[PDB]
Amino acid sequence: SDRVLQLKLGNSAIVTQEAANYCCAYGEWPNYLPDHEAVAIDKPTQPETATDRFYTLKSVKWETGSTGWWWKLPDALNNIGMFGQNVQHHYLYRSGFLIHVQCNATKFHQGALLVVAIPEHQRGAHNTNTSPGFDDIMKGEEGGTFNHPYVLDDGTSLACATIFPHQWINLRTNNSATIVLPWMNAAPMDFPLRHNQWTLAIIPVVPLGTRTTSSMVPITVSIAPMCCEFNGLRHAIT
Amino acid sequence: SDRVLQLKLGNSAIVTQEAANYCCAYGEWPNYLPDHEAVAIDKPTQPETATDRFYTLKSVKWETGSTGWWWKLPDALNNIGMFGQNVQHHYLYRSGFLIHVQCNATKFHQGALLVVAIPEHQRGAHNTNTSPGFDDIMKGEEGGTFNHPYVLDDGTSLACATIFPHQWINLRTNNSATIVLPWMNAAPMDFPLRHNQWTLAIIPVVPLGTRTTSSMVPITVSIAPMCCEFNGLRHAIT
Amino acid sequence: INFYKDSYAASASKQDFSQDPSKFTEPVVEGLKAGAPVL
Amino acid sequence: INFYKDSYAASASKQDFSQDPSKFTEPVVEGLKAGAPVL
Amino acid sequence: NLIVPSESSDTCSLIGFIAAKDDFSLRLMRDSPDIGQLDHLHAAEAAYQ
Amino acid sequence: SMMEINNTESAVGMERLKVDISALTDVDQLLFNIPLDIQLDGPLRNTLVGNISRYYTHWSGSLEMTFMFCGSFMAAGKLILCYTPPGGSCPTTRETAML
Amino acid sequence: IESIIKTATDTVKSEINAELGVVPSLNAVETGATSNTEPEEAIQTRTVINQHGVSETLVENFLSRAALVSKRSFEYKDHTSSTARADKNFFKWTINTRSFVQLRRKLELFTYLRFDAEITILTTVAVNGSGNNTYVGLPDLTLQAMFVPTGALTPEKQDSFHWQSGSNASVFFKISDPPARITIPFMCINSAYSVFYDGFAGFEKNGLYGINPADTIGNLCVRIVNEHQPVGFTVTVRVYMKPKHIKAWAPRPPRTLPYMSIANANYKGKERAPNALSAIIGNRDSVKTMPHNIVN
Amino acid sequence: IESIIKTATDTVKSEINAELGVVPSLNAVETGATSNTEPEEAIQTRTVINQHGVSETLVENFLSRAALVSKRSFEYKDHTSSTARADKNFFKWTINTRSFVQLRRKLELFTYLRFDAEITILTTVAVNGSGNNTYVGLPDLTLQAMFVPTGALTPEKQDSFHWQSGSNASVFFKISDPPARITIPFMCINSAYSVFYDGFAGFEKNGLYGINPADTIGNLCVRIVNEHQPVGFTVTVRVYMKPKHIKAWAPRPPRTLPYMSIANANYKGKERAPNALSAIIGNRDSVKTMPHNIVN
Repeated sequence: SDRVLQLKLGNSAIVTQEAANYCCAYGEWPNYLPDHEAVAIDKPTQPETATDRFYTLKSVKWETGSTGWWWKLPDALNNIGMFGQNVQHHYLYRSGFLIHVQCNATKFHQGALLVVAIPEHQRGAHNTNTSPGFDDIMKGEEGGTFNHPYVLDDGTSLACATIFPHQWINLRTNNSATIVLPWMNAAPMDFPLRHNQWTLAIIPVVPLGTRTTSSMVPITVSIAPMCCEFNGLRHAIT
Repeated sequence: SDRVLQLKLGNSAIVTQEAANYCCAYGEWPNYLPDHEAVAIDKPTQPETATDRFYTLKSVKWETGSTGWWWKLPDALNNIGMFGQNVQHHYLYRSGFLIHVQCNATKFHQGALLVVAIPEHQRGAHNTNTSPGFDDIMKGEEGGTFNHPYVLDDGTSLACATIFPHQWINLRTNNSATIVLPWMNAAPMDFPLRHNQWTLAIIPVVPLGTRTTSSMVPITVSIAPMCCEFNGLRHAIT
Repeated sequence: INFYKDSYAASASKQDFSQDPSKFTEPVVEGLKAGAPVL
Repeated sequence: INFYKDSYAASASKQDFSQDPSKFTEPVVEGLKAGAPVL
Repeated sequence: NLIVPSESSDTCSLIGFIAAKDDFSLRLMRDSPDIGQLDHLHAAEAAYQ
Repeated sequence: SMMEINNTESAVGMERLKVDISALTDVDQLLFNIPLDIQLDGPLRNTLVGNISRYYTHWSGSLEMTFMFCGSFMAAGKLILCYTPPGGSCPTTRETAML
Repeated sequence: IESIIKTATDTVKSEINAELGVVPSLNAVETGATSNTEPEEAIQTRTVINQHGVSETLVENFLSRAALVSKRSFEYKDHTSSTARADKNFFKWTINTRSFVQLRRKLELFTYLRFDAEITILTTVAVNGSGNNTYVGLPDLTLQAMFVPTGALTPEKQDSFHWQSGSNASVFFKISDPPARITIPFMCINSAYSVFYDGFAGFEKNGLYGINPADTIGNLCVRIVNEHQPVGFTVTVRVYMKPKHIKAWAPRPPRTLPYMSIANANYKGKERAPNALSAIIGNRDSVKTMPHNIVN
Repeated sequence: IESIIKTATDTVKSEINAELGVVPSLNAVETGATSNTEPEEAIQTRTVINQHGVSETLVENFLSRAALVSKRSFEYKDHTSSTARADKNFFKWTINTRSFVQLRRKLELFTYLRFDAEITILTTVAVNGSGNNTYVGLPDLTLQAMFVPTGALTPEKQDSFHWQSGSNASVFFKISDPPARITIPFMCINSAYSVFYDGFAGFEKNGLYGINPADTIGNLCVRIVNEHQPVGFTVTVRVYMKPKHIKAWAPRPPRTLPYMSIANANYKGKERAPNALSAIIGNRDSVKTMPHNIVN
């Protein structure tokens, strides 16, 4: 019942037979911007199925010495499909997300991944007074890896990261995690190329281990923008 | 009253103070595809203001020896803005058009342009049995020029071209022409990269003439897709 | 005591006892019934 | 709080929200209808 | 194009105006940077004589 | 109020308050551009809206730019005026600005 | 039309328009009217419920801020050997709002003004330099500020009998006290002050141009009540004025060139742009040059 | 579920449970939910009427405490021979809540904050050392604190005309007076301050990371109004900020490693535990070692 789940958005569908419920961030569901909160007066474009669909990123390899991975939204999707085109052709963007993380193994494997969505994950640099640069933050589709996951790369604690919307992938229990993110920002809309509302982090708290024959164990991320809308149409930046 | 006109679509607007009414092709107005005529079952994307807006093409120079110009739709717009992006990312396309042709001169100038929208303008080649090639037909944004406007480049007559939806730009009378085109096709939707529903032709029946100081007299074309919808989302072709 | 004309000049507001811890403790679509297995 | 006997001693009066911008924006005898040509 | 006859001027002028609509609003008053002084104005001292 | 679009050297006094347009022999040519900031020095600074707004720090709402053609009666022409929302470079070609 | 406006206006959603004979984007500047084109008629808009308040741009809030109008420093000492022009433990000031440019420009944004003036007097003291080469402390002096109407008899010395103030309003205040404050009513003989006056205030032809004494609030005579100490001090008195209960008429183009004198609107301009006589706005290379272009 | 909570919840007595198919002590952490096991289901409890209040942990009470945000010491003297970098009888401070770690950490417990800021300014003065080798007394100076919005023109000297403060809010206060106090409203252009900002505040790629100027309250320019005395003093100004009318969103893991800079969240950690990069909690000998074991 709570272990099987089908997600269908646009022309895309995902089925999992080993889910563990799914998390709605702060008990909220994505929605379009209402008139009593709107600021931009131009009529927005709402592509619906053209942009509200699952985009699958490149898989990463779960290794013994893996420290963790992160992707920043909407930066990771800003050059992908019709969502990327609408982002490039518009000054203002607004949407939620539906994140589905996939990682399967055998019943002889062990391991635990914390899959956490951090709002405004302002990263810090290690052992220097210089702030992180543009290239350190904006990794796009490929994402980045945690330098010090123990402190979430920002001087805080990984132990308290459960205060953020999150799930676990415990290999003996489940093979996927699902998180629904509403619009999370101080402003009703934002310039998608210079600010990231959310950061998806996957951290191997319990390392992958087995004594059976070793196989490549990938982790795959599928993200579906939800209730997309764009304002301020102009020429493409790209 | 009938000489002034404002057209407002999306974020674009055009004002003319020397119009001559405007033509609705076959007395029809563009509309979305109804359920009782639909064929493709996937939910279409309807970008609205992102694609239903005026795109201005490159102006052409009205010369004494000018034979005429033509643009094929949607080929002329297939690489322009969000309409071009949606065309490139979708297998099926459907829309009407709003065409506004602009040409101003002085009260000492004379000249008459026939502005005609030809459905299924299947071009012919001159003095050969070989059919016209791909490069002869698909000119894109720049369009083409009539080899023999007297026969509409297809063995027919220019004199009878008034059977098609059309207006005139008579320089002593008006400086603009406006034509509204509905979806015109045997099928409810079409592959935009291999078939052109309409061909806009501007033909100088009466050549430009004056005895005042000569100036460049351009002709400018602005085309606004209307009631755009797209089906069969996939990767971009381009 | 607030004789100022701007409402933001007023003293602190310490009377909002409303809570909703479930938005952090149980942010799941399917509520978990007490006693029954979660999965 | 104004215990003075002269009314001009009172604090500022910031409650007059009435406006008439047309006396500067449209000071013409014939009002201009929206959309229709002015001349 | 700009097209004029021989007897008309070949160069024509545009005047641009800007205004705010009635959805316009302002906050956080401050001293305008458009005016300033580095010394007392003339005859300001005479007010003390 | 009048914009000082012609805020250039060799434009003295009242000349800075008008923009001269002439006949061209190439199509789709750029005529002029106007920057955005009603805070910094520019064509919008010495206007009623600009002068009053510079007494404040935060602003919101729509603006309107009205252009009056002051050529002769026999002069004819068509222009295109474009507002480009921020994010990229100022358009230098008509095919980009018209988007 | 006159109406009560508390917030910025809302926006209504709009559709495609293709109507003959209707051109809302076209206007006629020649009539002198501002264009009435609405965003709904120019582009396709959405519905926006605008809650932005407009209270901070009220004329009252715009002008009812305490601004410095006078600053006078004088020596508090034995003035037996002081020159004639020196302020001998007292000074006189003809009240005017034209000496400090911020308040002056704000007031000159209007042609006519009617308001009461809240006056705040702030005093500071320092031990004199070039006298004794030592610091001993600062006295808590008592000062008297007397309002003398324009042209009337003003005291000629610190201990003049004119300070008895039988009818003139006088305020006595200490340096240790909070700054003194009094409200002067709208005292013009007319219904409003004339911020600008295109005329001569005399029946002959030698009168001052642009100076209407009916708009001069009055005279402030400020003295130190205490007799002089064996050592000298420097006393600085600052007078701040805040208009209130304000009515304003006929707004005017703002001042652009720097002020030259408090007695007229004479102009010279800066040496080069900005705010030069031949160029108010700073120059750019050409009308096609974007000064702060975003380049990535 | 949303509800009004004024006291800690009560306990109900519970009995023996031996029910098949009911395992309240078992949970599924993988779902991301916190365990819902109640004490009644884990052990046999009694009935307890809990009267413990929860008001002291209200976010308003948690944050609405005056905390030091700025401390600046400068010389009050004749600065003719003072260097360029010295504060010549005045200073400027870009307001920020990141210089003192207690308030900074408390604020950074949240992602978004909306509040008004009560600002209290406390001034102290001392007779200068290394100048005169004597004590004479402490003057009751008058100071001016002017609020200048972020990026706007700030005074360049103690007697600069910018201090006339035609429109900027200015407060004049004496050292002998109680500390000055003013409330600054919530002035963000957004509906809430961004305590953390994962982005760049410029349209080019050279902007500052994690610094949104829309969250900068403004600039405080503080000067001594009095002209300098023949002897020098050291004046220390402390600015305390207290949030009020607070709304908070998205709590965050608390800062563990020591702060490094006010401009970023850079971390180094202590040399060894506690609060080291490789070890936050202090070490014990083993997981079977009880650090403070009771031995009798």
